Amino acid sequence: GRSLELGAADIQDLESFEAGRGALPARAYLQSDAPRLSLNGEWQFRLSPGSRVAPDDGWQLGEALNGFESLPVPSSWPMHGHGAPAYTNVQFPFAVEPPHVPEANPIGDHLVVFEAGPEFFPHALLRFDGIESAGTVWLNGVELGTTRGSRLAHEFDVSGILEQGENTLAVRVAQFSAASYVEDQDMWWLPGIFRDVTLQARPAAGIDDVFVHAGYDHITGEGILKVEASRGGQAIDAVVRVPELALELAAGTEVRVPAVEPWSAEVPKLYEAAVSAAGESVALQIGFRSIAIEDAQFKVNGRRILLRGVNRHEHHPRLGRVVPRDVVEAELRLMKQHNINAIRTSHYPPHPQFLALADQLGFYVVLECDLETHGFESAGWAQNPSDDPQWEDALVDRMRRTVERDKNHASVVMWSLGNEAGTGRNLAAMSRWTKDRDPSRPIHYEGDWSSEHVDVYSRMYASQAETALIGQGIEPALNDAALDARRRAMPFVLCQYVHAMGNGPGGMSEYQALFEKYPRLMGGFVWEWLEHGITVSTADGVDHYGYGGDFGEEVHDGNFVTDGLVDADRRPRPGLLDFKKVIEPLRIDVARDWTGFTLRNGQDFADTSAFSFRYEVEADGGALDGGTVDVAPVAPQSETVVELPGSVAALAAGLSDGRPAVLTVRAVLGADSAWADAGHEVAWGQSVREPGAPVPPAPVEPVQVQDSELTLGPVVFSRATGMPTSIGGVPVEKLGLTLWWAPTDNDLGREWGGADERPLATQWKDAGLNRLHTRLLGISANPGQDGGETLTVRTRVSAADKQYGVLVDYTWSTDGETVGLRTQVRRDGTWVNRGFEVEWARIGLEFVLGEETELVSWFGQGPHQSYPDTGQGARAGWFSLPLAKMDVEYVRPQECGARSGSRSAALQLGGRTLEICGDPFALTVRPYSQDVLDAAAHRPDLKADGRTYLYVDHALRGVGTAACGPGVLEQYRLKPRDADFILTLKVRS
Amino acid sequence: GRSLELGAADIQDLESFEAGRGALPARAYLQSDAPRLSLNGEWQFRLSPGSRVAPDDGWQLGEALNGFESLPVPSSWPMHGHGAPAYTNVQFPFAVEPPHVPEANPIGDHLVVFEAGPEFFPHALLRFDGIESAGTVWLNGVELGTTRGSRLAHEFDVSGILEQGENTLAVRVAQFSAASYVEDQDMWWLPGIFRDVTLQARPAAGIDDVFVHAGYDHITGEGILKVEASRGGQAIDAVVRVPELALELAAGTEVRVPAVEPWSAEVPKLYEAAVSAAGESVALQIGFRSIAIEDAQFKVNGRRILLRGVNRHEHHPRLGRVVPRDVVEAELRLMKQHNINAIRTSHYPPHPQFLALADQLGFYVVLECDLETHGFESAGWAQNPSDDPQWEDALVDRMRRTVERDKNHASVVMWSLGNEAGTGRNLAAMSRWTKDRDPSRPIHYEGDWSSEHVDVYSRMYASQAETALIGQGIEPALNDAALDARRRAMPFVLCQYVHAMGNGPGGMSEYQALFEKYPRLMGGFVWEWLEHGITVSTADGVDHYGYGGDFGEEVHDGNFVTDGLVDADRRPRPGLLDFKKVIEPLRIDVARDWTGFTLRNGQDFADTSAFSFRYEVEADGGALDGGTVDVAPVAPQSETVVELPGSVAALAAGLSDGRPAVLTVRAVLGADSAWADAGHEVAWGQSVREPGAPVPPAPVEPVQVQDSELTLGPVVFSRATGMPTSIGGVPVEKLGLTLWWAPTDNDLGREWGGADERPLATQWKDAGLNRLHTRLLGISANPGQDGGETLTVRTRVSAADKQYGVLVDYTWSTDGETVGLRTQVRRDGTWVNRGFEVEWARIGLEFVLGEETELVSWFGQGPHQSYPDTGQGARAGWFSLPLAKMDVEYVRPQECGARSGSRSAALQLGGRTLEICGDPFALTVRPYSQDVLDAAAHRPDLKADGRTYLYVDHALRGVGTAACGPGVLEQYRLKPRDADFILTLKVRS
Ligand SMILES: OC[C@H]1O[C@@H](O[C@@H]2[C@@H](CO)O[C@](O)(CO)[C@H]2O)[C@H](O)[C@@H](O)[C@H]1O
Ligand SMILES: OC[C@H]1O[C@@H](O[C@@H]2[C@@H](CO)O[C@](O)(CO)[C@H]2O)[C@H](O)[C@@H](O)[C@H]1O
Ligand SMILES: OC[C@H]1O[C@@H](O[C@@H]2[C@@H](CO)O[C@](O)(CO)[C@H]2O)[C@H](O)[C@@H](O)[C@H]1O
Ligand code: NA
Repeated sequence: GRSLELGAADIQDLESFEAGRGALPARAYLQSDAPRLSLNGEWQFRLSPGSRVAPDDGWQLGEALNGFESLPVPSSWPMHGHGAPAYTNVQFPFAVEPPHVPEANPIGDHLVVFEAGPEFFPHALLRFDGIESAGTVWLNGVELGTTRGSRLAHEFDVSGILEQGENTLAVRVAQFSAASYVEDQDMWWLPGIFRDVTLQARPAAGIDDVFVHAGYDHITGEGILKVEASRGGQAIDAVVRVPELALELAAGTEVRVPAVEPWSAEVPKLYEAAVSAAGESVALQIGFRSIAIEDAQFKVNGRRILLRGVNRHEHHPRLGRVVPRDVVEAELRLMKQHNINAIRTSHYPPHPQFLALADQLGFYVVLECDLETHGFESAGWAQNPSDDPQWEDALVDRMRRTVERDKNHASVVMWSLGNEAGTGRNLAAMSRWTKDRDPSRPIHYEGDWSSEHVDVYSRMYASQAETALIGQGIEPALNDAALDARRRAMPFVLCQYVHAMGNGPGGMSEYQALFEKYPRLMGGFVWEWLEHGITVSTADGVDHYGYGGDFGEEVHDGNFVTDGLVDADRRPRPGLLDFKKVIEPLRIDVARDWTGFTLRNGQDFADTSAFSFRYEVEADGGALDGGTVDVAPVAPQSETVVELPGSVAALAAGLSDGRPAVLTVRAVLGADSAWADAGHEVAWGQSVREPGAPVPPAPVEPVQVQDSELTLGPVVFSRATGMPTSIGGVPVEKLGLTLWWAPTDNDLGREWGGADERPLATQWKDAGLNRLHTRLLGISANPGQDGGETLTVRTRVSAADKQYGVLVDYTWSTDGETVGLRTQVRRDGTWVNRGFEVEWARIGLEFVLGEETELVSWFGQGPHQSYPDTGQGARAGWFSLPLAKMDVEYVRPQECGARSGSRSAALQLGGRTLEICGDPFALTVRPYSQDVLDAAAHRPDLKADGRTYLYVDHALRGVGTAACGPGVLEQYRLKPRDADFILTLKVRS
Repeated sequence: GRSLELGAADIQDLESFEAGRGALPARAYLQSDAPRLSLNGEWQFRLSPGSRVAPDDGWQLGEALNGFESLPVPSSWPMHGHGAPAYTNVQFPFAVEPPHVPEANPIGDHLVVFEAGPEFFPHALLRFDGIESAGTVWLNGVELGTTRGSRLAHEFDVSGILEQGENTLAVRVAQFSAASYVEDQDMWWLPGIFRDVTLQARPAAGIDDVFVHAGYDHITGEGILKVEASRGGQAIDAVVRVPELALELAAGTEVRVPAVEPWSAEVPKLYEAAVSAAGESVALQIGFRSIAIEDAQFKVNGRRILLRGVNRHEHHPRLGRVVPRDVVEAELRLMKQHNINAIRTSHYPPHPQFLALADQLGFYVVLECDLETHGFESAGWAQNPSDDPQWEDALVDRMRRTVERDKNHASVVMWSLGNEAGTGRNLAAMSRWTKDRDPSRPIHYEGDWSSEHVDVYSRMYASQAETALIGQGIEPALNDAALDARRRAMPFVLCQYVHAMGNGPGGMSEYQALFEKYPRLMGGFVWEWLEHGITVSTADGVDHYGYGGDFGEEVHDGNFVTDGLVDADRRPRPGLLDFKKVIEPLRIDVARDWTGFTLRNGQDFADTSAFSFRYEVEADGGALDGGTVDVAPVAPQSETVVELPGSVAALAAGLSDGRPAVLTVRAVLGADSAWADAGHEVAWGQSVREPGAPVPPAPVEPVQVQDSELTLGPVVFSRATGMPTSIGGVPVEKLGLTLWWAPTDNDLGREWGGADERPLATQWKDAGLNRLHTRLLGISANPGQDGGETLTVRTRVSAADKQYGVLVDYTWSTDGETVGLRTQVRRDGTWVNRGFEVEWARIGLEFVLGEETELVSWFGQGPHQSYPDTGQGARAGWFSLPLAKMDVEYVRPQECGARSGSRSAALQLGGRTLEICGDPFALTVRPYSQDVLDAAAHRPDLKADGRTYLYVDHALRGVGTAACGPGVLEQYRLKPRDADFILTLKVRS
């Protein structure tokens, strides 16, 4: 007998390999004077759990709809209480059997009534700029068609279906479809109509598409202009006017403009233009720039550029894939404020409004097609859509719509086929189509390392070492001599590098030095701009970001989606502050004698005339001198030495020895720009006169012995433990050696290579570093000075079930006012476990104080955190912060907040102040212990316990980027060693 | 200056390598007529966290004691609210730096006042039978000495210190000491005075020690008797009387008793004897037996024996290491009731009272010395006390006290040097001392595989395969020809095997067959007798067992201490019921034609005269015939064929075909024994006439089609899912294929060997077997019979992110009364993941019923659970249990309760009854889902949800012993395959 199952037809369509049906030809997104009506607003919405249960109750007619409630459109509907967001990284959340879909498939029925006036007749269309993942569209009950390609635009002719007056638009949206198999980006799965819905009139004698060709001849200064215009796919008579250039020309003819000012990210010159036919006029912004690959270099307007980039997803912590325009504008301004000049639209085209902002503010853009089949990799790429002939039309269509929509924007300097889609016939077809359609932009795609169908060689997270070999052109050959010759002639880009998850990223400086040294290196794009945190509100009302698994997912990838330089609300992480410094476009090297500074202009086109150069000398008491210096403009890629005013050097020469003083030279905007105000800091450099080494106090005070306690000046010691119980009145609950920290996200990633691929966090756990214990060996007093004495406490630190340890000796000294503490660490037995060497996170001390800290001040680096392979943006100076603001609000709490390179510190314990001095140490102050920090999965898990946890580290490990990419570089690793270091302590009430 | 730390002297003593000081010579535990006073009772107790804080406040004088509270003695003090028990398996809970102790070291001060009458003067002693781990003893403020060796006895002379009238006994007990390094058994760390404290008078002209030598000459039947007696270490004139043997002899002379009845575990003949001098008489029980190794066989009284053994720890779920005598007696009786004949005192000497019970009830005992340095293995045995000359005196002393205390007991047939202590000089010294002192008992020690200093070759958890090679004497040679020749001449024992943790142990039968086949194989001792569960009581008042980590331990090993054949309260696990059958001492093979049975006497000394042989024929209606048969006694190791009464065969011949009937033949005690009552079952065998295969119902009923539902007889199907929603009125919430079960403890252990060492539980998790999903492919009806039709539902089962799946087709048939269900499974793509083949736990169905089940009945195997490599004790029959009693109360909930080999089943869902028939299937019924079972860490985590979860399995995996030892044997593994199987269903209201 026949079939008896329900919904076979809906499901047959969802499983289709075809692109959408019924849509108009793909075209550019154009600003037109044609009437248009946004249908955005409050729609009606009904959710069904699958296609077999989705009602076929004539709901498209909008009459007697039961089960519908209001929903804003555009929206990601799980951000509004309908289902829940779900995060997977690589793994598909459904069985991998393309093109088939699971039974649990949220079906969202959307409906809106609207009014169409006579200006939309006789011809109009409906435009949808994004539907995830499969839409079926009805107007007044007549099926317009379907949509495939979730971040791509679709237009439907409504001529003869749209009626004057009231109309009813209905859209059935399936979360999962065959397209889901090619939309496996590392991000939240979020169904919805998440971009604009527009009704546009199409008057007769209008303009459907426009293709701007605006080249630049850097030898003559000429612009090369051709503006194509078409209607129904045929070239049409149109007039092109560019008033600023005194130009009137016909569409379709190439002309040479005698002297144009060229467009670049540094100088994003745009000329306002209009293309007009009888019934319609289109407004354009034209930036003249030519892109070329020459001598294995990526060049714009005749010059090799340096990409200073980020990977930009579209995410909002409360609206999902809907990013309000005001947030877009602000975040692009924030990027420019941190010296970013390039953006990759990972991994799909952005909102169409994005490109004009990129044109205007100035970014080199890698516009990527909506294609990613990452989940097929684990099966050896079996059934990969990228190589399956049945998917060719679907994938070419994705590329076509990507290219057509954005082809007029100067800011787009590369087209990208997709991301992590393997290699295959359909990728080659997408490349062939793009090269024929638009030869003016090189093609990018990292998935095929042979680079057979691209114009640049692209890699993700290649090590600093391999990048140096590539920059010199000495990487190993491809097996195919012809392909090897082609790839060696290509410039090289890191489409993703220095993974910015949690504490980090480390190793940015070593990449950047290579970028500057080797012309073949185009630069790199950080993974990634933002964390995809989703706001969650508790009963108390306290908000925190959630991540994978916080929404009930059966399969998920945890906090791997919170991996950005800013949080979901665009608050910078420390890594962004470091990144801005690393990529700063000018290098300022201040002379040790304070007589001047060397200034290198790292820009590619602009000189230094936009910048005001300012100097300031700061000391303990505050600013001693400051001013501005006149710098004759320095050409791009040129260098000069600038004399500073004689007062600065003279000031340096007059400082008594050991008095600390910091000279800072800054390059700030002389005037407001489109992205920041005058005085915004772009680059800086410093020369420091360091404070003298701290003088051990004279051991003049003796030790008082008592039954259970010992006193030495202001320090009171427990006689049973040997550690101090109070010092200057401030209670000390515990003092001991530390070798471990609460693992970062990087420490949770695998150290690939060698026989040991355990994450460092696991190595540490296996080794017992998280659970150290101390045995007291002895306490003795020894002859000091003029009757005084030192107190030596000998301990051994180890962990249960381990034979290795470190002997630790504390030697205390005091003159009644200052406390001298020498600490001496010595290995006892080999620190090897499970057959591998144990590494340390740190060599330091943990003071646990029985009172709360309100304020932390220090002299060293700041204001933000710094670790051995980070902190580039932390500058030398004097800093003071409330305790709450020493912490870093990572979504998963982890080690953070250390201030490396500190020379002195003051903790304000209410009425008293504790001072620490010493040779350079790292400083951390927290109101909770390391075990609470490690145990915490979200920030509300952190609770202050009334104490102060003070960490003084003589040595620190780097943080690296091991969550994805290289671990800590050799020079920053911390292997077990012997070590001795001195501190002074003082309590000033 | 001098030291300033506190408690250095106490700690210096705890770190001492010496044995105890001040104690009398080690001697036997003897029953004497000398006056004795137990000091057991309510003592006063004070706990301090370490030696540096333990008061030196003159507390030993018992006057003005502050901070003391009542505590029972004997006790493990963490079982009474003072600190907490802590469980570690191998790892030490302190840093490994012998002989040093951690700062956190519970110090327990014990004190008791008592009255000593004139019968304890002039000479008396104080006896301590166990202190964990280091005791210091004062009497009336005078230091008697110290104790080392936590499960060993110490006696102190109190002559001249004990006063007539009131006395004050004070004992300072440290949990940790240098001895802790040699007491690293896999068990709870439990400090305390955990065995008897006795005041014993020592009258003049008494007897301090006695050494019984009672040999047996199996050729002549003669006993060989010599009883040594000494005082102050010198041989003394004593008289030895043995009334039953008409003997009066002098101590110290060897005599030949003409005809003794020899002692064995099977026939534990004991002769009452008394050794007496003028001032003291000692009562003895003498069992005559000679032990010998001959022709690579372990022999007793001239014959090779088979050890049917368990490893017996001393544990009580509420008293710790204190085992009440009534529990000891009951558990030994329970052992005999399950055919056990041998006990290893893992891994220390037991309570001294244990040995006379072993003598009397009849066990071959391996008495092990208190020595285990397991925690040194992870460092390559660096610093192992067993090879460190500084520990020689400590370790010889442990062996000396072990041997001296128990040397008079016939039940001790082997001395063991210790457990998991590596190899070393001190072990060799312990062996040398023992061989010189007592050559009558072979020496055992598994730690040194070369067997250089032992008389038997011992291994733990050697595979069934390696055991078969050893039994044939073809294992590989040692590199030292001399040592190889010695070891090849040795018999072989598995001191630990078939690890009994959780569901299991599997593979017992394959070991046992080898034991019977190969004389060199002595048998084996199961690890272990009991689970060390500790009772925990919640606010509700519900008790459950806790394990490692349930008491706040920083380092622990979880539920690896709950790994026994009985729970902590001695309730049998299914593995014990299986074990009893596996080791049954008689083999009964019932003839297929029911005319008789073959009977092999597997005993070593006894014939079959103790046994009554009974038969019974059972059918659906109940017993059809039964009686007793007279078996002329069968000699040990002999065989005969016993005719059954003609009525039984005649009954068999008269059964209509397909009618099920079970013939059972049982060997029960003819009369009460010391360990069970008459009628206790010892062995059994069965012959079954199986029920006919179930007849598919005639497909005479058609399918009614409806908008959303389908009806076929009494089955109602959801049209959207294809699965039934009710059947006979009972609601069905879900039906689907299962391939996975909630991992057992064995499934959580590593499959050593191959490139894949992930535990099967992890293999499953990585593969998605725990999270299967089903896609509906189609539903169609097809021509049945006389207008009826079948309904076929086609599905595919897979998991998210996986390409492999199984196609499943359900074909339904009904004649209105019975429902026929054919299920057909077919692999689609290779079930490979992470580069390794995925194995299945099962091929079955899960019915989730929307109503509760009160009663489960079946015909198959029972009453207890059975899996492919277990269930030996489950016999064929008809069974019925309430739902609660289908479950197995393992401490960590896990897969359990399957009844393999079922042919029919009836679930009573209140007023209705669901019947299932089919070819052999496994049956499981639960009131909670598999995910709740897996998630649960303790039994209170299980919660009934109102449903019934019914599992019908066409195939099951074995359970093995992978938690420690071999995994599932090849023949019981379940690799992916195609499969088809049929069921019938019927609801009788
Ligand atoms: O956050 C990781 C980002 O990097 C890439 O994904 C990573 C791949 C690259 O082959 O390596 C892993 O670490 C393996 O799991 C991936 O996470 C993606 O291109 C980015 O979209 C993003 O996921
Ligand atoms: O419950 C395990 C029992 O077996 C032995 O310990 C195991 C050793 C044998 O070398 O192998 C391990 O599985 C490794 O961890 C141990 O658990 C002990 O002899 C027994 O006392 C007991 O622990
Ligand atoms: O503690 C005295 C013991 O005497 C033992 O036997 C004598 C010892 C004394 O050196 O040496 C022997 O040869 C035994 O090895 C005997 O002559 C007793 O057997 C012990 O029980 C005990 O009495
Ligand atoms: Na165990």
